[PDB]
Amino acid sequence: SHMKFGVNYTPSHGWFHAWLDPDWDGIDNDLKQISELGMDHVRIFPIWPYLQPNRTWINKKGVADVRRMVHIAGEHGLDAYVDVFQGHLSSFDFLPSWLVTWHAGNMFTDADAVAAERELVKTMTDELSKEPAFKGLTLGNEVNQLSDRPHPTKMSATDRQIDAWLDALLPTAAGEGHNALYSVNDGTWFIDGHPFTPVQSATKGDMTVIHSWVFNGIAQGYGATSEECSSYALYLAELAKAFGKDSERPVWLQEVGAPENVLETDYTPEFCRKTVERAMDCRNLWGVTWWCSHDVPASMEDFPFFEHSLGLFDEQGQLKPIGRTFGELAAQYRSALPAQPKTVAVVIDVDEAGNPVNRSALGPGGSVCDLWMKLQVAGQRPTIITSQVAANQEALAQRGILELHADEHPYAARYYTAVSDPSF
Amino acid sequence: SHMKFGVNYTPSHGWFHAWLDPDWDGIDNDLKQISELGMDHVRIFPIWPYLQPNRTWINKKGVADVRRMVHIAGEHGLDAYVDVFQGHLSSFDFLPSWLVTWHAGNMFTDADAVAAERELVKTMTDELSKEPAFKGLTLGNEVNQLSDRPHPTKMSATDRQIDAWLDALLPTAAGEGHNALYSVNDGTWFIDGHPFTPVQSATKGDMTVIHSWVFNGIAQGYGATSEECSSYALYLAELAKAFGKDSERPVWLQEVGAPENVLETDYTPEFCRKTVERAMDCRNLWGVTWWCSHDVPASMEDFPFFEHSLGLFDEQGQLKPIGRTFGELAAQYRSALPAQPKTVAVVIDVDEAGNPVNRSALGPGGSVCDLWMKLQVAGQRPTIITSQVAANQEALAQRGILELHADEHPYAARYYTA
Repeated sequence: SHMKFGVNYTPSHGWFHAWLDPDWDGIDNDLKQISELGMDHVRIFPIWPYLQPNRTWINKKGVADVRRMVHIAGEHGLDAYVDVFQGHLSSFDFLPSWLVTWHAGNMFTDADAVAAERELVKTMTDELSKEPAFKGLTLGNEVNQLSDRPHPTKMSATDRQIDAWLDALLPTAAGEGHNALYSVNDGTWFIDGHPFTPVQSATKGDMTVIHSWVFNGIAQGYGATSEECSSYALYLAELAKAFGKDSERPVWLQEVGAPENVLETDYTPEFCRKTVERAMDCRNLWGVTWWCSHDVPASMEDFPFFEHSLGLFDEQGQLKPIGRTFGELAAQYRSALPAQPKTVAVVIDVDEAGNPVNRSALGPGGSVCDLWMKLQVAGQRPTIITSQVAANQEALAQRGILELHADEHPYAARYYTAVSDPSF
Repeated sequence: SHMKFGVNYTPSHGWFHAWLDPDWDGIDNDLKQISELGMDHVRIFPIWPYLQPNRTWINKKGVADVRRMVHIAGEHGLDAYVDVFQGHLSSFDFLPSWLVTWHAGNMFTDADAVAAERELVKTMTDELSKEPAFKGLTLGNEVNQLSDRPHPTKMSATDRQIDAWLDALLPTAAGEGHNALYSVNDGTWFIDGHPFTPVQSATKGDMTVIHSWVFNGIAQGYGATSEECSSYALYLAELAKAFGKDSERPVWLQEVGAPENVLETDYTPEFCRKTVERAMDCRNLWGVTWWCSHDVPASMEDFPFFEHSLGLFDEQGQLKPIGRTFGELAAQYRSALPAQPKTVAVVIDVDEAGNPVNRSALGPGGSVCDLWMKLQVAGQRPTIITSQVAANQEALAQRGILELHADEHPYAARYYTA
C-alpha cells in the first residue's frame, strides 16, 4: 500500500524465449505463485525485434501476447509494468535487423529510428491501456548500456542528444492510469562523460529509477557481508534523488538482486532482509522490485553463471529461502509509515546543469561513496545533496538539513567494475 | 521432369516476418498460386534467431512451423527446399543474440557455435525428412557474405577453416530422400582471397549452387538490354561447374531475378525469357528458381527499392507479366532434352588445389568474363575449363573439347560492383 513490493518476471519455462513459444498455462502458474507470495506488481519484458522486426512494420500478434501476459497478471491481482526496448537482458542484446550490420544505425540520434520507437511506444501504450492492470511503461531495460563504452557496438550520443531522445519518447508513453519511465544501469552515476546523466534520471519520466547490483565492486571491495554492502541500495536511492529539482520525487528500486558471484548462497536471505530494511529508510522510496521471480533454466547457456540462480523460485518452481524472506518483507513493510527525515547530508559538487563534476568519485570505493558509507555505518543516516542546494540557505531550510559533509579530497572509485562478468 | 522450375517463396502477407505469426490460409493460397503457375518446387527461408534464440535452446514451435509450410507445399504438389541459417535476406542480417555484441562470435570457427549449428541442422533435417515434399536442405542463404570484407561485422575465416566448416555441417544435412547443399553470393568466383572458393562450391554438397544477379556490374557495364547481360546466368553456370572434378555434377540456378534498379520495368519479361533460354544451354543445369514469388509488402521499409518488385506476383497477389513468362518457360522446357555438349573452351589458370589464380579476372568486365562473352556473342557456344584439364589430352578428349582459348592478357573486373 504505502510501499510497493514486486518482482521482475522471468518466465519459468522459456525465460524471455517464452515469447516465441509461450506456455500460457505455465505463465499463469508463474504469476499466480508470484501473487500468492504477497507481491503487488510485476515488471514484464517483451523483445523489441519480435515486436518491430522492420522499422515500419509492427508484429500485432507480439503486441497481443504482451497484452495477454498483462491480463494474466491482473487476473491474479498484480499490477503490471512493461518495458519496451529490449534491447538488453542479462548480457544479451536483442536488436532489430534494421539497426545492425548493413543497416547499422543509432537508436538514439537517427530520426527514422526515433520515429519508429515512438510509433512502437504509442502502439504499446494504446493497446496495454485497455487492461486495468497496466500501470506503467518503462522505455526499456538499462537503455543507456548501448550508448557508451564498454559496449562493443556502441551508439554514441551526447547528453543533449539523450535529453532530446527522452523528450521525444516519454510523452508518447504518457496516459491516464499509468506511469511513464525509463531505466539505466549505474554507469549513469558512476562513469564520467556518460551521456545518460543523474539530472535526467531525477527529472525525466515520472519517478527516479535505479537498479542496485552489488557485483559492481560493492561486495568485492567492502565485503559481501559488510554493513556497507547491505546499505548500497539505500546509498543508490539517496544518491539518485539528490540530483532532482523536486526533493519529493519518488525513487523506484526497480531491480535489486542477490548475486551469487559475490554473495554466499546461504547468505542471500539475510542480504535480502538487510538490503530492503535499509532501502526503506529512504523516504522517497516508492517500491522494491526484486530481480527476479524465477531461476533461468539451466539448459540455456552463455549466461554469466550466477544469473541462473537469481530467482525467488527455483527451476522446479519451488519457493526458495530468499523468496520466503521477500514475501515476509512485503507483509511487514507494505503498510509502514515513511522513514524519518535526515538532517545530515553529504554534498556533491555539480556543474551549472546540476550533474556531478566528478562522477568517478560516486562509485564503489570512490571518495563520495566512502564518505557516505562512513557516516551511514556510524549511524548518522546521511542524505545527499548537490552543491547548488548547499549554497542556498533557503533550499537547506526547505529540506530541514543541519550538518553538511563535503568531499574534501576526492578520488576515483577504487572498486568499481562496469560489467557483470570478468568474461566481458 | 528434366529441368526443374520453381520459385524462392516470399510470403505475400508479412514477407519473412510471417514466421512471427503465420497466416496459414494466406500461405496456403500463395503456394496454391505458385503451383497453378506450373512450378514444381519452392525454396523457403526460416529465420535462425527465431529457431535458435539461445545457443542450447531450439524453438520447437518454430521448427513445427517450417514443417507445416513444407507440408502445405506438398499438398499443392510442390517439392520444398529449406535454407537454415538466415542470416542474410535482402540486405538484412538476422543473427542470434548469442553471436553478437557482448557475445560476438565467429559462426565458422567457434567450436561451440559450430556444435549448435550442427544441432540445429540435425533437428531440422530429422523433422523435415518426415515430409515427402522435403527434397533438400541448404545450409543457409549466401552464408559467405558474413566471412569477409565488406561485411561490417565480418566473421573472418581462412579457406581451410571454411573447408572444415562445410565438412562439419553438410553431413548433418544429409540423408536419404533429400539433397544437402549450401549457397553463396558471387564473391566466391569474383573476389581474390575470399575464403569461400569455386572448388568448394563445385565439390561440397550435392550440386553446384549459384545465384545470378546482374546488378553486380553485368547490366551496368555491358548494358541492361545487351546480349551479354542476358547471357550472364549461362556464364555463371559454365563458370561455376568448371572447377569441379566431376564434369557431370549438376548446377542449380537457385536464384535469378530481374532487378529493376538496372533493368527497366517493361523489359523484365524479355530479360526473363532470354536469360532462362540461355541458361538452359548449359547441359549440367538441373533447375531454375526465380527470385521471387511475391513482391515485398510496400509498407516495409529500408529495403533497396527494387526488392519490392522482384515478385512474379504483385502486391495484391495477382500474376505479373514476368510471372506469366516464367510459367510459359516452365511449360515449354520442363521436359526438354539436355543441351548439346560444347567443343570450344575458355581456360582459367588454377593453383594446385584447382582454384583460380586470379578470381578478379572472372567478374563482370574482367578479362575471362569478356573473353567468354565475346565467344558467346559470336556464336561459338564456349564452355569453361581449368588449366589442369587443359594440360591433359585425355581429359580434353573425354570432354569432346577441340579448341582452347586462354586469357592472354588478364585484367581485373572493370564493372564488378564489389
